[PDB]
Amino acid sequence: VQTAEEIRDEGNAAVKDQDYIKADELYTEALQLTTDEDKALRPVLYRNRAMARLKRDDFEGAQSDCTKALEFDGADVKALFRRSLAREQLGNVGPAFQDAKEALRLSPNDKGIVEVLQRLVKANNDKIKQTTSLANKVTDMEKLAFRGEAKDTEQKMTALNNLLVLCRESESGATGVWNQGALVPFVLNLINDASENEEVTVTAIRILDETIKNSVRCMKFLAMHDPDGPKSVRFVCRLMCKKSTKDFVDATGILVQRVFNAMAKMDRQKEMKPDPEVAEANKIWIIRVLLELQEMLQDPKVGAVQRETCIDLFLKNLMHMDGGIPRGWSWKFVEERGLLALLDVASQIPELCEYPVSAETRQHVAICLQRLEEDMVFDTKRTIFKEKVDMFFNALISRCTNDDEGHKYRIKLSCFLITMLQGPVDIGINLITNDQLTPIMLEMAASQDHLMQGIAAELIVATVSKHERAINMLKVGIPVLRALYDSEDPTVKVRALVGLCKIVISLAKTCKKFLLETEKYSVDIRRYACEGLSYLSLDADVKEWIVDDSLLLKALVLLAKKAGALCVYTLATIYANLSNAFEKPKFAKHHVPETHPKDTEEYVEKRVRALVEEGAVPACVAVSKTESKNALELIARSLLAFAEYEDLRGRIIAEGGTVLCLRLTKEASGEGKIKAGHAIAKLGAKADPMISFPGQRAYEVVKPLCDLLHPDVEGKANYDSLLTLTNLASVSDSIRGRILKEKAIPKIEEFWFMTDHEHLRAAAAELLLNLLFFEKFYEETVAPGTDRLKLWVLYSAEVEEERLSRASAAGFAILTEDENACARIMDEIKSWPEVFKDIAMHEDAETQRRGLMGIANIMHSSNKLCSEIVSSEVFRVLVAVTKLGTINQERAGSTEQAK
Amino acid sequence: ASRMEEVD
Repeated sequence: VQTAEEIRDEGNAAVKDQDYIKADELYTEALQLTTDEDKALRPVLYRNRAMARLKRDDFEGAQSDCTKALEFDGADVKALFRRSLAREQLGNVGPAFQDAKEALRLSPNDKGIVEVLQRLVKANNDKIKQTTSLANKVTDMEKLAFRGEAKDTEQKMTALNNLLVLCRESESGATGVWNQGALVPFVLNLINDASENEEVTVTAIRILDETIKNSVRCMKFLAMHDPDGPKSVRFVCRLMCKKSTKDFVDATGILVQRVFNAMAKMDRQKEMKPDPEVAEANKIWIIRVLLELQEMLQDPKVGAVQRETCIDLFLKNLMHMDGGIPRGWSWKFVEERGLLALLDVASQIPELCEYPVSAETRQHVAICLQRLEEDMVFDTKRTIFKEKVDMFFNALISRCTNDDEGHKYRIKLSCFLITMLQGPVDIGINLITNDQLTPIMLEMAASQDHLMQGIAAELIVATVSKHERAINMLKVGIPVLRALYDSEDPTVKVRALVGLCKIVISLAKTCKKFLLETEKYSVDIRRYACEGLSYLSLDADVKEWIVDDSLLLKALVLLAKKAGALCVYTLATIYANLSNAFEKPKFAKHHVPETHPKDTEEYVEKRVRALVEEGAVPACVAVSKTESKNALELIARSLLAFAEYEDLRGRIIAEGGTVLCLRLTKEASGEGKIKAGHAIAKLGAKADPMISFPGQRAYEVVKPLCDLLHPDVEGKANYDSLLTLTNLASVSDSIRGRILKEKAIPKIEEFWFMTDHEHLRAAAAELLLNLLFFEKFYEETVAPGTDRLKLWVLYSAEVEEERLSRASAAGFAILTEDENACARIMDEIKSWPEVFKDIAMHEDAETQRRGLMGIANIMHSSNKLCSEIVSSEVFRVLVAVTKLGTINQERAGSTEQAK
Repeated sequence: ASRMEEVD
């Protein structure tokens, strides 16, 4: 077992290790174990968890825990302190102060409480006179946005936009725009108007959006649409139906996302697992949302988009082992009607469906079903899960008669399998190794029902698998394909080419004739045209062949620029393979297979260069909208390996590179995130930070290439991450601001304490110059007492190379502008004269100019230093004759400091 | 005497 006690310390240590994420979890986990028989052991936990939360900016959480602590002992000074600091952040300075106050008189002396009250004072002081100022900024915009007191589109759009801007701007900016819930109606009014533009509604929605990240605001939003709770939940979930446009549905699904988040204290985009305590509490609401969202899984009135969204909704919030709801939910989902209904959607294609579905609707059911099974974990459960799918596989099969009516039940039982095979494949496989499915297979394969014919090839093609055990229904199946191929119905030839493709160049000759025939053949046809071509690209010869023909790339682009997520796993794999983006664990021979000059040396560039000249990227963006995993991982490797040719990044940057990889980081899975970053770090460096990371784009572009240095034990693109991070911290302070807070420098510093890495140090150099190029970290490298200064002076000197000078030297002058500075040097820098002399007339131009200007202002402020003319005075003179150089300025500068 | 920002 794991005692309630010890688990707690395990957390307090987590705090001390500075990984507050674990602490939070550990403390809640700790809390779990104890209940209302350990009384006291709880309050202490809440009082603790709150520090953690407080550190991961979970103010609403911090607050909850504190008051949760005081519930026990109103004196808990640690509670009252943090609860104030929480409220303080929540823009709720009011009772914020009266908490940081009453806190003080419980521990009169505490540099801490004090530093807060001082702040909370200039707070209540500017309080009122400051709120009413926003109240007017609000109203004036509210006036032009919703209350139609505006003329012309644009004008109304910017009001809404500013409203959105001010909305996220701060914690108050939100509360302000929320305007006590007066924002909701105004937004519902736009949703409800048939004639208002999508961009308007979308925006208006995103405003209402942010305002409900607040657990309390959100929960009041969910229950405020009807006096009857259940009905009120319906309304919200159903909003996504009001309109059919893509962006609208999406922007609305998030509102439902928020509801989940708020319902169980969780946010997947923050690695905030749910807090069981909250979730348990307001379960009555979880239930209803689940139920309402479940019911519309099959509601025929509920469209296709909403349909797919409602699926992703479960794939992000039900799967307790994937940042979703807490454990116990997904089980009650399968143990009732959740899985069955989710299953009924599996066996549903456009052509034959009982409720609107689209080509894409499949993926959304696959992954979700995959992960649903993954979220089963126990044994007793993996049982009730397969045990249910089984029951469903029977009921279905045992109704596959041989009549126009019963044919349908074979199309069902069929797709129910293609699906279950791209998803929880294992449960799928174990379903077809029941040769009671091979007859039906054959039957339809042979029928004259063009549909049944095609979706049979697709059923074995989707069985190609890898190993054996099921090579049974392939024994006969594969040949079946060979026949079905001859067919004159495109839809049956193409669907057949695959599989017979995923198992020589004649296949490749065909997949081309489909794809190039852009106008003629259709979309869903060329989808498989791609899928086939996909598997072929793994061979070198094919790799070089493809990139050789323009049209095929020109059309393979038009295919994504129209199909999207339908051609991802596939289109990625074509570009992934075509650019060699996968990896390998790096008598005798085999230095020959490594050949295929088209998979080796400079051939990669012949392809990469070519792919890029034909969209390539715009395509990646087009099909990158998938709650996939590996699919992203491919666009990642594909974009990483795209930007590594210089004059190339100068375009991919303009084709939405940055924006995408950025997404890839948050979104992509595992090594995917990693690859994304490197790609960015490598995209930016020998390129202007302005013409790449504009409009606050630059902020998010940090957490990544700061988490990638951590693994600094050697390797990676640390050098690429630096040349950008440097070129990044150059312009703007908000930049350097984040770079710092990131707890990043305690690491970047180590790219300074190195020997033979002449390059990985010239980086940290040019970086740390622009990193202290303004406060916060300027006074942090001068007073404290960290040997820092030593090198900034030692480096302008230790010149045998270069850059490490000009850098740590340009940072010698601009740094000397401080007096307290010359104080830590001249008295701790034993042997400074030699060093000074070195840099004195050092032969590295700019270094004897930045070096001298650095020393020329050390004696220009503080006489006890100017008096130190030991050999120094020499240079100053010498440098004043014919050197032609300008080092005479920083030289004749050391002069004036003698009067 | 334990300045804040340290848990017990």
